Amino acid sequence: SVIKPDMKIKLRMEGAVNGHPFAIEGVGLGKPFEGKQSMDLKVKEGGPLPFAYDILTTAFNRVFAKYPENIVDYFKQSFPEGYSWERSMSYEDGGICIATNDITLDGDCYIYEIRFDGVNFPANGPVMQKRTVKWEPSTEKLYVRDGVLKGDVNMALSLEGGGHYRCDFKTTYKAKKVVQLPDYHFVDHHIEIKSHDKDYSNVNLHEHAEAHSGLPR
Amino acid sequence: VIKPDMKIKLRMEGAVNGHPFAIEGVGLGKPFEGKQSMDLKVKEGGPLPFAYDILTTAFNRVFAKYPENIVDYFKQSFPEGYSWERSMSYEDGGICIATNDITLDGDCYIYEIRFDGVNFPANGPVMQKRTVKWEPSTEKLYVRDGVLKGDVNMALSLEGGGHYRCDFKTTYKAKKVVQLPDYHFVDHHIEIKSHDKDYSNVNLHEHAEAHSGLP
Amino acid sequence: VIKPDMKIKLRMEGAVNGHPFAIEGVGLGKPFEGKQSMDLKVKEGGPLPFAYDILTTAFNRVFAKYPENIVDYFKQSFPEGYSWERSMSYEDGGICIATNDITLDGDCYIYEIRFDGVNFPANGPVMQKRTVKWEPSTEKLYVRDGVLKGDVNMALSLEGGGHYRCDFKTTYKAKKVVQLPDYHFVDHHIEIKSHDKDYSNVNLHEHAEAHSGLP
Amino acid sequence: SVIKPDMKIKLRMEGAVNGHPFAIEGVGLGKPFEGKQSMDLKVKEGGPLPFAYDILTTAFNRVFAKYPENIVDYFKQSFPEGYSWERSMSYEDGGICIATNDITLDGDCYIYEIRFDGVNFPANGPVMQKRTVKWEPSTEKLYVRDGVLKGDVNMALSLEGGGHYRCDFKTTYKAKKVVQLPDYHFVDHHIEIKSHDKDYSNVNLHEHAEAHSGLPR
Repeated sequence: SVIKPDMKIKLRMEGAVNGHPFAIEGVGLGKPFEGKQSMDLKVKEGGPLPFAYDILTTAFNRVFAKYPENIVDYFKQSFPEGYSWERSMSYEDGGICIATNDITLDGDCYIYEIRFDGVNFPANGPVMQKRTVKWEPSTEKLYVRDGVLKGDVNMALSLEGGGHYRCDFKTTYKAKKVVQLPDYHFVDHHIEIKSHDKDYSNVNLHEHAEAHSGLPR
Repeated sequence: VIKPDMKIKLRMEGAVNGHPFAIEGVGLGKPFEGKQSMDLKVKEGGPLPFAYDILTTAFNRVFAKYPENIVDYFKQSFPEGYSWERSMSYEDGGICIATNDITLDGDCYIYEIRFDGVNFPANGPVMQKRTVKWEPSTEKLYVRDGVLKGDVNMALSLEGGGHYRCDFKTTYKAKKVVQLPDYHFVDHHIEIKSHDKDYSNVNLHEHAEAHSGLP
Repeated sequence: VIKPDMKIKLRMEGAVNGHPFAIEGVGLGKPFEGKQSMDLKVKEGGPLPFAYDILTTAFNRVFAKYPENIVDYFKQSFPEGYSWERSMSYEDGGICIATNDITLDGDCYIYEIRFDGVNFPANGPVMQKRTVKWEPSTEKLYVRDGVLKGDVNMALSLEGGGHYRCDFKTTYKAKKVVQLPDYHFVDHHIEIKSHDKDYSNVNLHEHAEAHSGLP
Repeated sequence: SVIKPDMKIKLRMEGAVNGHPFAIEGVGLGKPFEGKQSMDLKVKEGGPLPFAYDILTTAFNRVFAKYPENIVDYFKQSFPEGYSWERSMSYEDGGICIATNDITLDGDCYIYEIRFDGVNFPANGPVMQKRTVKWEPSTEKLYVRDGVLKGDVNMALSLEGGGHYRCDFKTTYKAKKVVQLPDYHFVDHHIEIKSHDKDYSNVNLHEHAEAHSGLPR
């Protein structure tokens, strides 16, 4: 439809962590039906970021997930109008981020307007001390609630010198028009920073995602 | 630098469920009486589509009556000032976080506030504007990592009865080294004294007093 | 059926991290003064391998001084009595839940208590016995679904400084229809007044008073 | 080793929900390497259960999960000594259960001693009103913490007449001897009540579970 095998992405994120503001812009491309995407991100304000870049990366579109034909695709159906999402990310040490993304479509380019805010990260914690390595792969659980789509996922950051730092995501996705609602399902994800410069002013980010129905029977 | 009568000026920028807004306010308070009041005007995003009550505690613990026997982290922090960060986790999964950077210009406190909220259910009391007021509360304050924490069980009274619970966790950070208090309490009571129909204009009042709980 | 001096008898059975134990206790209290005390003996599973403090608030809100202007859900509930259920969620992921079924025999309250806790980290303050005492607290009470709820931000003082936070959520259920109170508070202060080396024997005291917060 | 392709199971659970005590016994069999098991459960005390049987079912052994050779199997290694687990199950309406299981091995029979306790379930909620249909399939996230094994999972109960009732599990698994510790990994699960009589005094329960490493790259 309005969706093509190769799509472009443009974004601006504005935000703050522990009261310190920053802004990031990004350009990328993705393959909606392969569930793969990548982009280049540049910090424009507030650099160099004094916190772990990893907390931001999942804020940078479930349109980029490979949906089998037997699972309703809330996201691909929502276009050209698009959809928005809201997310809380609650870290096990009391750090908490919340983010929004309003996703629109211009030609073959998705446009993100993102807001990201985080508070209560301990000064000596892995986020403020930049001790994170990457997010582990994950499996998001998606279900309908109040006529919109919810997605929850147990996330974990691998830490420098071993161990994990846990975060629970609760996302609400809201199509901008009426679409068919899916049954309970899953999306496996794996997000990776493929490259970055020393202070993360420049980051090349990649994600691979595939929908499924879990173990049979 | 702390006078019995002080002025207040603030600007809040924020968003609730992705919907941006901005509010400015002017007020006065009596730091030693633990009382303050202000007038707030919505400047952008009005008429606000969510319960104004969720915003009100974001609109300064310097306005709390501290007894002599309890260290006052807040009054000590001036003229440099202090900042706070707050999570406000509601029982239905709605969640707000806010920050306030507080500085002092003459006899006027200046607030720069950011407020963000997500995951409020469309049929919940916040988006449906079914709140009446916050109940009075007692905040529990304790030192952690060289800064001051304050946690409080909050409750909104609901139209036609019952309550809607919210857990506050605040971190307060003096901009200079100050003496740190022992575990203590602050009783609060915040009230919208008047407002126009869609809350474009709101007169807000708070009264707060520190104590050490049961002997 | 409520006398100025009342007796108490209890048995608690429980487990912490899969390790079972049992404790019995005898005491006396003054319902109208909001004071009580008791002596507790570990009968099984001793010496307890976890901080005794996590148990103590499980060991009756009838022992709270209620002003005339606040409905007393608890004193009304007798002679039939009431039960409570409680979750106690600690900041490091440790979590306890407890129940108490309270009946009255003559001038003696009888408690049947179940206490269970899991997920306490081996190097955390509970398994390492690094707690000193609970701080005083203010519980917030409100009606929900025709029964009484009580939530409280609790904190344990830690050996060598700092605090370890726990969130209590309690549901109280009268065994007969009683008049329901308006939103209110109960201040608390619980203290182990004495104990032997491994807490096989503990003398415990609590003082509690209801109020309506800042006017 | 001490583990065979076909193993037996015996259990006793004692517990309480909202202060009301009950007890359940069970006999079953499982295939550790196929990640499949089934059992028959009988309520012995406190019947007929006045709450949704579904809240109990996951308390009724990760030995019954198919582990690939490239993922360390904490559970199979822990025998013959065995291991224990502790679990909190936090429901979105404030209901909360916690359970323990001490698992030992006698011959070719696992023996469970289970404790289950739940409180704060609303009188008009799906648990006390018995409005649950089944658990959805799930993906548990497993990671090492403090030299033992953690497993967290986003769970959901399908509800009578549509929608879902969410529960977050946090489990700690503790081998009774030193074993090799795994890297971060996943276990897909699907638990099902295959049959039951009217008041659930008798229940035939089945689970299928398989370990994996999530999306590649």
